[PDB]
Amino acid sequence: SGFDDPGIFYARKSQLQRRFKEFLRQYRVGTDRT
Amino acid sequence: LKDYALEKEKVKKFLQEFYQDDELGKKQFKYGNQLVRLAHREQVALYVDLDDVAEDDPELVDSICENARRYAKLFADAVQELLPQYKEREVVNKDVLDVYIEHRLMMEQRSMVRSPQNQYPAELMRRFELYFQGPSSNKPRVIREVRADSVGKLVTVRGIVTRVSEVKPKMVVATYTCDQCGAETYQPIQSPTFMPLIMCPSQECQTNRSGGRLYLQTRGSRFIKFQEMKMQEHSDQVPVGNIPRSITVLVEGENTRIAQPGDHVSVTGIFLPILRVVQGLLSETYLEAHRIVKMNLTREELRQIAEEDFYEKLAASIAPEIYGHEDVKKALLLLLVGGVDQSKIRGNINICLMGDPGVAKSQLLSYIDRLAPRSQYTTGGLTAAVLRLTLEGGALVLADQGVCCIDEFDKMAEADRTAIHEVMEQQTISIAKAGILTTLNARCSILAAANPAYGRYNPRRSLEQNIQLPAALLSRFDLLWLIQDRPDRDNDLRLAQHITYVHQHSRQPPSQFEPLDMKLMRRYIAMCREKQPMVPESLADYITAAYVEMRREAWASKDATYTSARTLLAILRLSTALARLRMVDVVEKEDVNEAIRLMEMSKDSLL
Amino acid sequence: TVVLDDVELREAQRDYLDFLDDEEDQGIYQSKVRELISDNQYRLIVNVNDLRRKNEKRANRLLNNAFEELVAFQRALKDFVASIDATYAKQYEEFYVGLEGSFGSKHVSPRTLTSCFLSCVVCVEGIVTKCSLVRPKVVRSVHYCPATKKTIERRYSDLSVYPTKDEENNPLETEYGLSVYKDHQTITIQEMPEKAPAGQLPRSVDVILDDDLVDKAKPGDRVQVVGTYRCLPGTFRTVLIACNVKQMSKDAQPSFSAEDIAKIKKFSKTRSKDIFDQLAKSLAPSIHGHDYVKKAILCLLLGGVERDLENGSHIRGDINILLIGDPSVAKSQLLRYVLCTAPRAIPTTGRGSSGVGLTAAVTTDQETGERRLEAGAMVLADRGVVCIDEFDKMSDMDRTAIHEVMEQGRVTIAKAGIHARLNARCSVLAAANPVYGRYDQYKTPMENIGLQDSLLSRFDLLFIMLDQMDPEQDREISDHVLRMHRYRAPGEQDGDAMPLGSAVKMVSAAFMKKYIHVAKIIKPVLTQESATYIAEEYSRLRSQDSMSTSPVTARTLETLIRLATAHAKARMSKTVDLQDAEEAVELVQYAYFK
Ligand SMILES: Nc1ncnc2c1ncn2[C@@H]1O[C@H](COP(=O)(O)OP(=O)(O)OP(=O)(O)O)[C@@H](O)[C@H]1O
Ligand SMILES: Nc1ncnc2c1ncn2[C@@H]1O[C@H](COP(=O)(O)OP(=O)(O)O)[C@@H](O)[C@H]1O
Ligand SMILES: [Mg+2]
Ligand SMILES: [Mg+2]
Ligand SMILES: [Zn+2]
Repeated sequence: SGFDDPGIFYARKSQLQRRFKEFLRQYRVGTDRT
Repeated sequence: LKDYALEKEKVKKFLQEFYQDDELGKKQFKYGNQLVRLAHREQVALYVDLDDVAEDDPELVDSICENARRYAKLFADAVQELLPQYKEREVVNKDVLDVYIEHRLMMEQRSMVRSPQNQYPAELMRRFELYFQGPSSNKPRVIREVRADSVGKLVTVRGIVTRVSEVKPKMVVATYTCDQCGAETYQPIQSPTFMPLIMCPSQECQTNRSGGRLYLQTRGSRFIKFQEMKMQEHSDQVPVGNIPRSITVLVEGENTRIAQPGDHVSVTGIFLPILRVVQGLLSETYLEAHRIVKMNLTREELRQIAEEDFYEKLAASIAPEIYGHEDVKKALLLLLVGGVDQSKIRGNINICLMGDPGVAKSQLLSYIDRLAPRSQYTTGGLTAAVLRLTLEGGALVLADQGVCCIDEFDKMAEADRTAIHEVMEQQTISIAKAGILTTLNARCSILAAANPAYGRYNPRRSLEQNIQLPAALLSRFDLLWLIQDRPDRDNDLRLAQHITYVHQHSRQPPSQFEPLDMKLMRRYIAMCREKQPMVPESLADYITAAYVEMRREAWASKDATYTSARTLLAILRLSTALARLRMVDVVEKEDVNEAIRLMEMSKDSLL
Repeated sequence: TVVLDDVELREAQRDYLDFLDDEEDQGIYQSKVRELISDNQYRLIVNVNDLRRKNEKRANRLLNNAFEELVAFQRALKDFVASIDATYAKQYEEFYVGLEGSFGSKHVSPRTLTSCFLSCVVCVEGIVTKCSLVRPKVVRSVHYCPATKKTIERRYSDLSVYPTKDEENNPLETEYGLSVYKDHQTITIQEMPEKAPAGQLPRSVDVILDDDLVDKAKPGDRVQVVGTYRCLPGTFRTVLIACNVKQMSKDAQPSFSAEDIAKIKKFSKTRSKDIFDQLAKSLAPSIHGHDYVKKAILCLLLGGVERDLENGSHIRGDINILLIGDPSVAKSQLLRYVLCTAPRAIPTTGRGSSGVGLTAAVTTDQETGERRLEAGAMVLADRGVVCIDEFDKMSDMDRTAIHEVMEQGRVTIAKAGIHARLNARCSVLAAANPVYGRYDQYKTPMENIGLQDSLLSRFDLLFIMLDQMDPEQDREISDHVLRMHRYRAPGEQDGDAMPLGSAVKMVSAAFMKKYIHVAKIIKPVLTQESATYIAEEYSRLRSQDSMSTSPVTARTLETLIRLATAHAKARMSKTVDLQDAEEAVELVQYAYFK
């Protein structure tokens, strides 16, 4: 039947997003004592 | 109007919680067992009887009938949910597809909200397939009656397969890999054709705008076995004033390779449209196949059968408009009932009718064609062919388990003469358009009709002298009747008087026995086919005695009367055929002697 | 911008329901719909004149305004059926109205169907030539959106276009069962070929059929259709939407005038014995001799009587004559006599009509690449006559199809998956000169032409006419030739010829045409006396068959039956006379025994 259209499914910006992601969540401040 | 999620619940209830007391009354969750088999890849297709759903929800069956494509997907997704429950063994990764499916599932599970595009299609979460089996309530629908109103519904039909394409792989879910990102891309397909994808819609490449160009990969994709075929109106349903009408049928999955041309099958499936514009769109239709199955009175009837002249009366009923040719009319009836094929033996009784023009040959064939259950009429296509690449059985193939009336037999093509020679030999047709000797079952009596060259028959000119057909091919026929229009003023006057009555009455002259309706005749035949009468060994002694006696007459006869073992074999067919007419499962001397009488008369026709 | 109430449509819808409310009155329409309910169809037939009787104004409104008025009427019909039975109404999405009765000026022909009738009901009469395949047409497509869990519709009605994505770009999967589809077929009508002036061009009108009206028509059917003539979107193509189709009998009737009937009756009653020969002499007066041929040709026009039997045997009443003879003999002249005289005849050559040929054919349109089953010359001559010239030059496929139509009067076709079976009962008058001229009176006529030994059997008669070089015969012919040549009209001074026209005892050809048209309706039947007599003669021919044309056979017997039937029609004698059988027998003897 030709009367339907099912939907298609599935130094880099995504890599840069990971760098921001790890930075915001994994950045450490203070020291061993603090 | 109704919530598909609610329907999804009902089927899940039904499948998980339907059972049937099987052999020995075994309460067994039939579909539940099948799901377990499917969970371990032990099944592929899941045929479903709607009457099971009717057993607890006839309304659901009705809604399935008024629309079937919807409920197929509902059940398929319903089964998709149930299967992970019923998994109990980690069966071996049969074929790359399952381990590929396992690989994707781990990747998806490695991911949380998600856009609908970043999720696998249902069609790829497969390697099981689902089909319905129509309810016994739904009477089968003639192909003519499948109108535009019934599109979208589930219908059961009967017919004869005129042609079927080879199996080929149909794509279902086209898979692609991006040029420069790890995200995999999918594309379900519904249309018979499509534009393949170019640029990946992957989030990474979409964000990166790298132009990740999709490259198709067959291994990721998922195909399905597929076939294309045409089915023709069964001869019984066709009105006399019309011709059979075709219908395309699409077959896929395990329904593939369950049909051949000339198979009198019954198909249950959805009738749906396809588009390969005025006041709306015009779209060609087809029948998506689900289930294919190759198919196969009053006391006065018994009192009539007991009558001695019963079979003679039936012979008189063969074309009562036709005056004369009574013994020939008896012979035609023998062909209609056919042999037994005891064991194997050629049950079909092929007859050829050579004679001068204007002696009711063509009319007789037309009557026989109208009378027999499976009937074909041709003149000479007749035999199979390979059209374009797809088989296409000719009239000979379509006559299977029936009769093929060939008028104008004298003007056959010599290749076709060879073809029927194969049919009379082994009842199969071989053909090779591309050097591929495809053999096809052709089990069908041949009722040939020829006319001698150069006007009427010359008695002085021998057989195969008034006619230019192979004498060996002629001798293959069980019976061969020579009809001559000798001027006999008395008999000529009789026939004319018969004709003038018909003109002055539009009716046959009244005979001793009135003719029976053709349907009633066919009912007697179908009753006659019920029997397979046997030959006692005592009869063989007398039968063989008669054979050597007539064979001696052939030696005495200066002209070779073609007496042979072939002659004996047909006599067996005639005798047991007469036994079927007698409705007695043992042949008799009367049957044997009468068969000899007709054989002698056919030889006497050569006088 | 959303309509609330239509007072006019309300009244019109009410009035139709009142008209269909035929209970206190004679009950005819209530019985009709009750029969419609029982018969399960969904298209009432209506006599327009009864609607005029109950409401002339509404009937005028219906004829002048079609699309709106019918829609109201269908509404009244659907409610009325719902009144009698709700569930049966609910089975069908809709119901339809069939018009009938006398249409005063709206009853036109394709020639006279001008553009003035646009959006007016029209009752066209004509002949179907082109037919298209049955196709299912979508009208109401139903879609489901799993993203939104939402079901939508889209009607098309009179009105990329197919919706497949939600406005949110969610996928839409169609609902085939919920959606509405209807079979749909297109055909083309033309004016009846007999009543169609040659000067005027063809005026072919398209037709659209839907629902049960789809298959109620084939090519070469004389049909009256009533429908609404509408333009199309774009100088605009125009088509007729059928509201009801009916197949008028191809027999029709010889309307003429009672004066013509009275003159015919007086002429028939004058001399019934000589009327056959008097017509025969006056049949082709320009031609000299060939008297048996003229007698035979008259029988062909008269035609026998078709006998349809209980088993469906369909012994044809048509008669078939083949003329073979040396060139420069009045063969082509004789057929043009038949064309001028025959009530319903179609000329043709060996090649036949362009593309379609003699019999029907399938034709790709090539404007849309669309199949069309197009009627050929043979089918169009159904219950008529066809005059074939250069019949020897007929093509081989036609030499195949001719066997079917000669045997059955019925051309079947399955090409391009187009199953059809067209009525083609037509007496045929073929003509073909001998090959290389100069017929040899030694071999068969087949040996001189090559008719494959079968079509000669099919032809009831076969007449040979050779240019025997008798000086006496030549004097008789040349006397006739110069007598016609020397003739001048009564008003003329032996001066000018006829003007160069810009337009195209002895009885008038038109008078002959009207007379034989009347005679064809007569249905003469056998007499036992003649039946006994002919049986003696046929057996006598079989006795005379001892010497050795084709032999006398059962084909010859029925040929004599038709000839005696034909001569019986000539005198309007409803009982076949021994004279009829007598004249046929001697005529056949001439045909086979010179
Ligand atoms: N024995 C017969 N009894 C009754 N009718 C007959 C008989 N023989 C011939 N006829 C009539 O002859 C008419 C015309 O000849 P017919 O159709 O039988 O030819 P045919 O034998 O089929 O010839 P061919 O094979 O040469 O085409 C038919 O209408 C048929 O009714
Ligand atoms: N018996 C005849 N009487 C009068 N004219 C004749 C006769 N035979 C032939 N003709 C003449 O023959 C001409 C027509 O010949 P035509 O029928 O076209 O030849 P063919 O049919 O053999 O091709 C006419 O002009 C006509 O005058
Ligand atoms: Mg025949
Ligand atoms: Mg000519
Ligand atoms: Zn990418």
